[PDB]
Amino acid sequence: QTPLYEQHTLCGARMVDFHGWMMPLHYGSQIDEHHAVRTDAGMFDVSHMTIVDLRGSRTREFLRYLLANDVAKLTKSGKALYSGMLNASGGVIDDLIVYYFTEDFFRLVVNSATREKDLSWITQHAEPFGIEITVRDDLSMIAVQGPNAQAKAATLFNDAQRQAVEGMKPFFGVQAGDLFIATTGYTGEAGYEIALPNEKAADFWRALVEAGVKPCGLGARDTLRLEAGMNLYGQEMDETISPLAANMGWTIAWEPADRDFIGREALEVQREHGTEKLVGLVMTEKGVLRNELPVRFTDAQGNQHEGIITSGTFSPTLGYSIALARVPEGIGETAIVQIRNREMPVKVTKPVFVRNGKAVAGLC
Repeated sequence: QTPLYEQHTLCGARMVDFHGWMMPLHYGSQIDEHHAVRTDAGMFDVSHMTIVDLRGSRTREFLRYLLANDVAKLTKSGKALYSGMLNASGGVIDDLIVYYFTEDFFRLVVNSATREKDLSWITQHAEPFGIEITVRDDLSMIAVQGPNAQAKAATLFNDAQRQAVEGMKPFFGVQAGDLFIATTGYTGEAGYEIALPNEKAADFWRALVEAGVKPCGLGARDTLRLEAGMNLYGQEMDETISPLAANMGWTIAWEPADRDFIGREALEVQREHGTEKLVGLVMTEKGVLRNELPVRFTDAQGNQHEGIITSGTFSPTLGYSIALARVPEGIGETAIVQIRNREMPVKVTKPVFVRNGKAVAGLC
């Protein structure tokens, strides 16, 4: 149970189960919550996330072996990156954000659904490197997102905290007293994620409401992230799916070739052979694209292919249905899905739809 539970109820939360946590689906209007993030500021309780602190002189070394992105690229203190964590078959165990603070101190953030699997795996592979693993269940976290999010949050910062984040670029995190403030998010907008002691969380939440930040629930969390082309573990990938087939190729640090990491050789073979690809689908016709719907097309050579929707939704920003889908190579400009017992052509696009309050160029 989140430390924010009482504040959620006071904010009119309609609760659902989220991987064992009672969490707000919305607070009266998931559509308004979505539009708040796109145009002003909304916030999400992400205390269901697990923050894992890693300590030890070999921490960077460990993570260069654990992760498929390369934390050697984190050279400025506080810098973060996004990475897959792969099994030996090159499938995805999870995705995550990792922060570098010092050579003796990095931090990972992972989801509730995969927490115990990840912890077991991290623990197992950490042992020979002598890494001390500390789970930060003493911290809650709030994501404040939207074009006015940083400004509104910053009204609550003290002078030292303002100074710490002044000019801070994306994908950095910094500790300033009780607040860990990071320029991260799951929305396609600017914002912060802010971690702080459980016992401080409720008051900080209330202060943020007063600062003009709208409480936003899981429903908007999902429409926002899918519009932004951001993956959801279990849907866009899982242990059976290569990152190359989940639009995560860009996160694979192939060079330097001499960096060993788990999944490396399987991944190299997958790259050599080719994989399926994650694309976007747009359906302007009335109806909603659903998870697991088949996607059919014929390639130029006449081979009939079937992919699958990984995540679908009705886009509040665009006003029509969108989806991420995993499809065989060779797809064209359109494909077919079944809607109301009939074939429905859909437009095939890049796996991203909205960033910074606006439809991406291919959609306007």
